[PDB]
Amino acid sequence: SVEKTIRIGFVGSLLFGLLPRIIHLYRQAHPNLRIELYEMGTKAQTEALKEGRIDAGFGRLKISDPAIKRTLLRNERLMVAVHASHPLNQMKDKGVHLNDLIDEKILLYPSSPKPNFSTHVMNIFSDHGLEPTKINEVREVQLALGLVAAGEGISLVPASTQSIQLFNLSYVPLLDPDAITPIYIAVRNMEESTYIYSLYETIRQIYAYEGFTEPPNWLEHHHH
Amino acid sequence: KTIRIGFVGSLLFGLLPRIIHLYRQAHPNLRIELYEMGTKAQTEALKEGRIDAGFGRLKISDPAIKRTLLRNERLMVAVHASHPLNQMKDKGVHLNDLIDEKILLYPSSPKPNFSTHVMNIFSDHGLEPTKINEVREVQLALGLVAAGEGISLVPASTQSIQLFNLSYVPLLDPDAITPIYIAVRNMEESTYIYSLYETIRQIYAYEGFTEPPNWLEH
Ligand code: NA
Repeated sequence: SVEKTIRIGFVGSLLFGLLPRIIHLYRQAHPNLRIELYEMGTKAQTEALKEGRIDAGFGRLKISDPAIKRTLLRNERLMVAVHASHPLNQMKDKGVHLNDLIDEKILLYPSSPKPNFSTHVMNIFSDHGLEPTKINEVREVQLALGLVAAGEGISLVPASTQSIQLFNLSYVPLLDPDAITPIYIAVRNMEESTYIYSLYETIRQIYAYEGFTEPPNWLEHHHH
Repeated sequence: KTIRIGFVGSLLFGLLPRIIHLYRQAHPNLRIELYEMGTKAQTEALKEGRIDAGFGRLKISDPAIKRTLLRNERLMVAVHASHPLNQMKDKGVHLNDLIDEKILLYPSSPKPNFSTHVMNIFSDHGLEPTKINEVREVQLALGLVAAGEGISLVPASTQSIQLFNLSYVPLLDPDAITPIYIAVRNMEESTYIYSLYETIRQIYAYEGFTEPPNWLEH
């Protein structure tokens, strides 16, 4: 039965955060439902939603398209991943600011088409008249972390990346209040299905276990 | 003043980064270029002079290449916290305990690869898991295991990734392992590569690993 299927797209690195918990609870509440999961970048999720290849997309930025709509789930703090012997690691307990990083070799990611996660990272530098002088782009966050640990530079990464711990890799807090990164759930620009409204309530439940406080105008409910 | 090193991505969770870092610090005049690539690509790149050393998990013999086994890394089973296999002591389980589970193999790139190696270890003992799905890379398998979708066989160094309600269970079969090799051109005798060998030896000595006679020495 094609009607009893829900297909979900997601950026791969979100598996380091709350997404697996959400999927686990969703499956527990829906043993009847065939749930299919597809890794894809935020840009690619738009075309997949428009074409009906997926029904909801977990992404890391807003890319405006009239066929799609979205809800901001939350913002994650950014950390600076450094080698433990880097001078910046002496500020591990308290943190650093974006302006401390301008002359460092920074590893951006992913390498998938623009805009992507790295676009916002470069924007927050520009927003404050900061011009990083040494940038390299790598394939994905786990490669960036391994390179940092090998001595290749530093990288700005979501806080949930701390699920990965490597010898002599250290995560330093980034103190600028706008040094954060968004998580969105995107769907077709139409009324959500029963199954998608059910996914929204699963997210609400997981976020409540995590102690987050939701605004009034957050995830929409079904109306008459 | 430039050495080029190729490596399979999974090795970033183990000792390779600290090896490269110690090597880097001992050679301030040398440029280190690191390239993520599979074993097939490493072999051809070595032959053509595009990389100088390759780190991988597969040894197919080639007359133009010399490979040295660094160590055998243990395999483990990634399972969800409440899984019955996660109830079986601080001892472990055997491969034959896994045959009726949904197993997540990876990567989905061209073979030979880690999935064919895993399936070979099963077939080596007349075990034929029927509930198999192939995914892109290790993080996808782990995330799906944490989501409750199945189990996955992974290298021990994968424990660098820790996810909510994901547990790693030891395997008891002696051949439940995955090797790590360094590959160079069979001709090779560069001082920079001999020094790379020295660095591997130092770190392994500190870990207390590999002590066969003339291992990377001459
Ligand atoms: Na289900």
